[PDB]
Amino acid sequence: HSRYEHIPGPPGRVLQDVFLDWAKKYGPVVRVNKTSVIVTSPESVKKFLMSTKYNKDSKMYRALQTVFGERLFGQGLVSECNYERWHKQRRVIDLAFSRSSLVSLMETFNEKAEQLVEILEAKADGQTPVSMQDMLTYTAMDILAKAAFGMETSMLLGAQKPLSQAVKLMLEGITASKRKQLREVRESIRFLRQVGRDWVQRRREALKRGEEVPADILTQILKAEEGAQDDEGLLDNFVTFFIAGHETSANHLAFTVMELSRQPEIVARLQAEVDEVIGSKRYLDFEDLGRLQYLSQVLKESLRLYPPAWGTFRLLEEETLIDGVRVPGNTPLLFSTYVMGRMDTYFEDPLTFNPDRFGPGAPKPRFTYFPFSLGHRSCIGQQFAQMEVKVVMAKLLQRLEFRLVPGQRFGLQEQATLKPLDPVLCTLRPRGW
Ligand code: HEM
Ligand SMILES: O=C(Nc1cc(-c2cnco2)cc(C(F)(F)F)c1)c1cccc(Cl)c1
Repeated sequence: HSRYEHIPGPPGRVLQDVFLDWAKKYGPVVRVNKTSVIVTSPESVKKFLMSTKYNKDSKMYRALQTVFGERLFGQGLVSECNYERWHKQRRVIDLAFSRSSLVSLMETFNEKAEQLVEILEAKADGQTPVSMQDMLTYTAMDILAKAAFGMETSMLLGAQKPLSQAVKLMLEGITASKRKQLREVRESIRFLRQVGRDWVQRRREALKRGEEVPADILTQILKAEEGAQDDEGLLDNFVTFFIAGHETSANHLAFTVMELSRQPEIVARLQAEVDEVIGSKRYLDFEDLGRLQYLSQVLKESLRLYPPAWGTFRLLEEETLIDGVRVPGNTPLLFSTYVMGRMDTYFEDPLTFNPDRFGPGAPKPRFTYFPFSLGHRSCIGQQFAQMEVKVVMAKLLQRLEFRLVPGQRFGLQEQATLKPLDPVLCTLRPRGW
């Protein structure tokens, strides 16, 4: 008998959907086959995520650390599982995500969002198909590169297609872990790290010549590595931020645009809100963001049904009773905001898209909703992400109407993160048509 055999479990669709079916059938503690245990009670979410006693399970993060023998995220901020090592770097990099730091990024967010809208407006003939997944990804990449690194990827101009291909193949590599695929994945990872080395060299050379370098994420990434023996830790975090800083944001934007294409009444309300708050202004100030209350709620509801980062793992070190189930020591505990978001025990009519769930008067979900995770290992980029997505969405809503091309699906794919299966192909018209 397996050490886990006694635990309840089985004897456009994703693995997370199978997990949801099993959680509904088998209850709050379910074995899935490494063997992990999916824990879906809010009591468990609170117990394990809100304590520094419980740390990430390194075995479950190996696929981010190294892919086919090529160091990827290595021991960067996401994939480092040793508390003390993580804590040291977290505290330093946190400085780049202060309120004042993020306020300064509004210029970048505005400029890239405006560039996107202008590109889209020229195609708004109600006929030309536009992949909103692609366009939102390019926007997210361009935002990240500029905001975090002071680098112009110019993906919105159709530049850096090799870099684009490298990201794609790398993401495929994470999932995979024959002949040509290994070659393409390995070279793509080395490419991304090389991008890092090139840019860090440029930064250091600029600093030496006494040129102006605005403090950014890269500043703190460098700071975290002060007096390191090599640059491998630095490049770990370069790649971590390069990828994490755009991928989930892009996914979230794509899901939101996809969902809203079948929510005309919600779209009408969103259009009205932007009209009242910002009017025809070309630029959103920081104070405008807080005023976009209904948009905030829509984006929260989007993350409930469509969290790009579906959850997290913690290592259970000692045998523990969890919701009446004996769980052996040395076991990965799997938490899923995707699963809990779709369980009727936690959310009434879970498949209904209802922004009012996040309304001012509504009881806030208690440990049943965590698209940015919870506790010490929550997303460092949460406020960064929320700001940039609000800027992008507000400008789209100001200027454009979108219709999803018939045949386009609302299904998901799972490729390290969750994202729309289809390209979110739309036709566009200017608002007032
Ligand atoms: C809507 C967009 C985003 C979502 C849904 C999201 C979600 C998450 C989640 C669920 C985690 C926990 C991951 C885990 O436990 O394995 C996480 C961690 C992280 N995210 Fe994000 N994220 C987003 C945007 C960003 C952005 C914009 C950045 C950087 C600019 C970023 C960088 C990170 C980093 C570095 C971590 C690791 C934090 C730590 O452990 O100290 N994310 N994010
Ligand atoms: O792949 C995992 N996490 C992941 C997170 C992010 C992220 C977080 N914040 C912003 O982007 C981005 C990525 C990607 F590289 F695909 F873009 C992957 C992973 C690996 C092992 C276990 C678990 Cl639970 C999750």
